[PDB]
Amino acid sequence: INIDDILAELDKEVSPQQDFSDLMKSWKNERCSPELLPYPHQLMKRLLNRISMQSQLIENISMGFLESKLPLLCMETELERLKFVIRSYIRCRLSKIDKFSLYLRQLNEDENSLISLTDLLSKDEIKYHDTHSLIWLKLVNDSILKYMPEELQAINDTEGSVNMIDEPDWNKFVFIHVNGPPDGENEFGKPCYTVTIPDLKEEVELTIGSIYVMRYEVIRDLLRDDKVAL
Amino acid sequence: MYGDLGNKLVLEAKRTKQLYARSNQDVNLPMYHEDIIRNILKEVSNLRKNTEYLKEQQQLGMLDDKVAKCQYFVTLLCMERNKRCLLAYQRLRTDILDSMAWNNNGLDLMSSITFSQQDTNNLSHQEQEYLKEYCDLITDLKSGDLVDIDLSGSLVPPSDVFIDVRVLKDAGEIQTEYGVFNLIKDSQFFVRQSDVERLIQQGYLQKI
Amino acid sequence: NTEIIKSFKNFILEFRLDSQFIYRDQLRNNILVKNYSLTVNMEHLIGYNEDIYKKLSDEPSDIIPLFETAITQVAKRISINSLPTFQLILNSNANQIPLRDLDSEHVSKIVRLSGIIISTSVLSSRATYLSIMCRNCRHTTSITINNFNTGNTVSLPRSCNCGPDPYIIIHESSKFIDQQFLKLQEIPELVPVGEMPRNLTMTCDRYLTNKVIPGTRVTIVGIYSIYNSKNSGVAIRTPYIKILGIQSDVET
Amino acid sequence: LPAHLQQTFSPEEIQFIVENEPIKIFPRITTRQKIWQLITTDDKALNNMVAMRSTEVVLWIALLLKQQSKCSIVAPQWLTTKELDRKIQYEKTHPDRFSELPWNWLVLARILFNKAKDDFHDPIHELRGKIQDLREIRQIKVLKGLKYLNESHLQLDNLSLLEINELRPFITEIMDKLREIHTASL
Amino acid sequence: YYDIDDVLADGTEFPCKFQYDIPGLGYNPGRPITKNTKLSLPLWLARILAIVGPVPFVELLPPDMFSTKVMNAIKTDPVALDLHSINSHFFSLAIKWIMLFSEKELANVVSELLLQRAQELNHHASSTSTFLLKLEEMEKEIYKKSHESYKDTKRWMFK
Repeated sequence: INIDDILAELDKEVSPQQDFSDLMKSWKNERCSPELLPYPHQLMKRLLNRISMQSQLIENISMGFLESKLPLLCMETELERLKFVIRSYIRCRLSKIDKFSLYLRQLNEDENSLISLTDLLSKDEIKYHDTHSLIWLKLVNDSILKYMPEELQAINDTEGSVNMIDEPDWNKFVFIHVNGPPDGENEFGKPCYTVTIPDLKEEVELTIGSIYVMRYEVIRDLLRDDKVAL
Repeated sequence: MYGDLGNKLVLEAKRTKQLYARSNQDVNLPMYHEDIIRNILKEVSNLRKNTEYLKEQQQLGMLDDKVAKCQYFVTLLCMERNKRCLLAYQRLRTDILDSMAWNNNGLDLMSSITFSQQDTNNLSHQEQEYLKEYCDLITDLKSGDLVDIDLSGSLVPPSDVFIDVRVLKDAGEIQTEYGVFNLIKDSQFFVRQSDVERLIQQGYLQKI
Repeated sequence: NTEIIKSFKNFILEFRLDSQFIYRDQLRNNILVKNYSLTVNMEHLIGYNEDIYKKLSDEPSDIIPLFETAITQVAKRISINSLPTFQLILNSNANQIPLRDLDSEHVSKIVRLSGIIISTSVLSSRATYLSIMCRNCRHTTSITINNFNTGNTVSLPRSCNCGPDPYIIIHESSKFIDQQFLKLQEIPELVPVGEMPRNLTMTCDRYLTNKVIPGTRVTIVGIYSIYNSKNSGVAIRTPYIKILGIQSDVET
Repeated sequence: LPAHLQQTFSPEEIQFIVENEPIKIFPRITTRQKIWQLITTDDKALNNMVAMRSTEVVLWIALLLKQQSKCSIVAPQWLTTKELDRKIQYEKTHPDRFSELPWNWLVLARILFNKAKDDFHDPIHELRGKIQDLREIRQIKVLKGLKYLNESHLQLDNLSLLEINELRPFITEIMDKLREIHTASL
Repeated sequence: YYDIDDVLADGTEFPCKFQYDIPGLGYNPGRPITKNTKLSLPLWLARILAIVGPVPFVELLPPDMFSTKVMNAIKTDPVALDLHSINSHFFSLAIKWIMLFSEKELANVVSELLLQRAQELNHHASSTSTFLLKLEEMEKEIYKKSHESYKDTKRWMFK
């Protein structure tokens, strides 16, 4: 005898908290992954249109008031606390353009692997990316490549050694805390999730409770689908 | 004594990585070592002098010899080994000049050509023009966000909104933005953390 | 003997200054490095309780070997096989007693002093825990000595009748420690205008050996004790300082 | 370019995450109404409070109001001398597990004891006695759990958030050298 | 190579001999280098001459760094054995030696030496040591990465 569905009809007869839980979730996933994750291009237009709205309303109240100095120092605290997440999220990606600045140009001259460049990067990072590799090549060109032979002029893929690909490294060990929603789709058993199947081994079967340490390559699928967290 | 100058430039560079590492800054980058550069650059002119020397002689006397193809396969390599020791050195000197333009230049100064990086002599002519254009690349970014004008500093998380700030021996009553401060020596304050982070980095107000 | 362990066992677990408590963080970091000692500041004893230091100041020879077994019952609350007896090293600063005025009143009392070290010696072996078997009965036992008062204060028994002292030490199952035998001369700025500078001889335990080079300025906290060897009088003893804790300066 | 640590969380960015989880307070300023308002973005309710009637706010506001003494932080369910004794006697009789920690294990034992030390039941040698005791039992099994590491897999079933942000740069720099030997030999 | 630990590893010398005859030496006596001559080569150079040659140029004889003395001294006691005296680098080299040789019997020895020195850089990173003198130069990076993480947690917990 289940009354909950009959109770669920009894009462019926985008939310601003959920955006902040996604900025906090996309920030923790950023700092520990080796590759460059696709940028959240749709929600982060709302927050920069939500910050500039309220920052006038603080100036409009605090100038427009002139006994309660306590509400005016809570909203001043929170705005300078939401500001710190963005200022340490944008400034964390710009330390990963300055390692894979050369590997990403390979991904544009190639025709078909993933041509995103607008969901992989933001609007103004591509004003950073073009003008950085230009300004770094003009330093090496007058200090080394003045005395350049015909073979060793450019640095794109200098095979004959290990170098000049950059290796966004696909086997760094990461720390994951697996948290997947059950049926109440790919779950093999009652408490637990599916085999991650590495190359040489058996099932390495996840659960939903415990946390694990495993390679980044095998769980690259489940980070797109929001069933694990770092 | 064939690629020995590669092992003297690299071990020279490992010192500067370990002045940045533990506790201290790398204010006063040591020097641009140039006399070991000219000794490397002399040998890559000399190793070009042999690979064109054998190019005429392989069409007259050698006539496409496989043992003679080894010299094209050996003298190619010492061009690579001295290329790699010359890029490992000038990328390591670049990122410290990348961080120094990212912590204490353009922070409540808004045009700081002089007054910071007080050497201006340990850099070459090419590394002193790379830096000065790079600081104009930053100010493009802080004009299209408006999260905060000059988003650069303060990667410490915010806490304890009202702090105590004690003046350490620097008079001037200098500040005009957000009100004058009427700054006298040795007199502590009770102001909020938004207006002092632009002055706590100048070595100007000591206490947190 | 009884329950004075529990009055000290609560001192290591519960002593606490403002935020971070010391003697469960100095006991844990000295096991991972395998250092096996502890350093008690002696001002923190009398702030916590005065009745403990009243016993320690009166009769120190019988109570410091009771605190050494009160530590090794606490290090088995942290590690969980071979944990030896820990050593107690203490230091303080009350008032220096100069080397010239050491009367007959300071026998078996905690005394600190100062001076210049002349010479050292070669290391040796003292026994802590040895195994005995009788020659005729072959009845095995085990004598564990922990107290240190140099010749003989604890020896072999006389019966387990059998003969005079039927006991043999077996060298295949025992444990041993080190001794160092320094010498110490008074500082020449407390000038003996008509005298020569005197000297004393100390002993050191297992974890203070090879710590100091000859020719330094030290401050030494120890027990002024006595021993009666004949190696010149009638019923004459000789003085020596059993060191427990040498607080040298920076060696420079 | 952060360039200080750049791969871990520094432990001032761990007291920033734990300050987003709600607790209960006993307020001392009503401001309900009878018949100016806090209009923040992330919480935006509980303008309506009554004197001494429990409500649930986020943690970073309830440290602003304790500094002026207009609130009183209640204890959670675990700061109890009757409750932490079961979570110790679980640890001795199961030498392979981790007993249970509410994942704000160490962090909520710091920000409450320094700031709100008038609202418990006798913190002197009753709660700082257990919490330091439960951190030294737990830091034995971590030390015995590293003689058994491999190059494919590991299980760390129930650990806190501060006992991990001191242990990342040891494991992921060693287990990246056990991967590059087994796969370089193949 | 943008890492400085990778560039410095190539400069080591290896006792490797020739197979052919070459009329020229950039190093001096007698420009025709006779075959069956033994030289010490840098590892940037004797790493591409062991492949390109079906007979290659260089025989690449085994060194004393992987002789039976060192392979027996690290099965007895991996803790108190020197690794700063052999040359200076061990793990960045013994990875390179495995790829050019494909030996399955060395990778079961270095994978046990690495675990035994791993368990004693977690003990000595709890805040009077000789272990700053006998560590490997690949381990001195993770020792300064670990000891400056426990210090910044024990700093934060007490004021």
